[PDB]
Formats: sequence, structure tokens, C-alpha cells
Amino acid sequence: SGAIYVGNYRVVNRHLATHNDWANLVWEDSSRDLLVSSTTAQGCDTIARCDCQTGVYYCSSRRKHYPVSFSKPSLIFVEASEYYPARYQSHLMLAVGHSEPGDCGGILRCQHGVVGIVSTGGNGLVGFADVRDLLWLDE
Ligand SMILES: NC(=O)[C@H]1CCCN(C(=O)[C@@H](Sc2ccccc2)c2ccccc2)C1
Ligand SMILES: [Zn+2]
Repeated sequence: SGAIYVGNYRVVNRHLATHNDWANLVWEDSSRDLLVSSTTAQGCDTIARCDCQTGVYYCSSRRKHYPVSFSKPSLIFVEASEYYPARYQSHLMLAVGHSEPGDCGGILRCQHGVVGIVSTGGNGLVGFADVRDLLWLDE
């Protein structure tokens, strides 16, 4: 679990969005596993606007942060799960690192701010949904 809180927006994994997220929907994209909802309170986070390919992520299943080298956002095949059919997930960045069910929503940060959130895992890999291209989150 986990979310990004920026301005009057909450960014969560689309497959973990709540009834309240859907009632206050701003934007969602099944191919990216992202959903953004509106909030009444001002958020605690800053979004990176950069091309970093190194950063640190929080892994809830280890209660630890880990440094990672990750690929640029791209279209990657993801196996069918209870949440989605087998499909290509877009804007996804992969890295070598631990990730298991429950780690979705952990934040990946670089020196410039929030880069994205955990969205996929298994086999000693961790995949992050990028948010750096969503410039409207800043306004
Ligand atoms: N479509 C998606 O964005 C995800 C929805 C939930 C299921 N997805 C996963 O990747 C799963 S279990 C997995 C393990 C090995 C190979 C494939 C999947 C998982 C594991 C670790 C962290 C987060 C999620 C895909
Ligand atoms: Zn950066």
C-alpha cells in the first residue's frame, strides 16, 4: 500500500484505488496502473522533473529503503493477475530488487523528488509506474 500526495491530488495504484478515490476521480489509466483523485487537504510530496535512472525505493515487505538502477519508462508485458488480464503495461521502469504483493504503492525517489510508485514485482525484480511526465500534478 501507499500513495503520493501532491497539491490537491492523491496518486495511487489503480488496482488499489478505494470507493472514495473513484468518487473523487481526476484521471485514471488502466495501461499504467495509475489513478489520481482529488483531496481537500494540501499534500506532503514534490514530483521529480528529470531523467534520473538511479534512486531509492521503500520496500514495505522488508521495512527498508533500497538503492536501485532502473530502466527508462517503457511498454513491458505483465502476466494476468486477479486485477488485470495479461497485457502490456506502459510507462513502467524495471529494476533488480525485492518486491512482493503488498509492496505496491512504495515510493521511488531521486535527488529531485518523487519518481514513481511500485506497481509490479517477483523473480528478484521490482517495477515502478512513472509519474514524472504528469506535469499537471504541479498545478
Ligand atoms: N499489473 C500490475 O501492475 C500488477 C498487479 C498485481 C499483480 N502484479 C504483480 O506484479 C504481482 S505478483 C507477480 C510476481 C511474479 C510475476 C508476475 C507477477 C506483484 C508482485 C510484487 C509487487 C507488486 C505486485 C502485477
Ligand atoms: Zn531526478
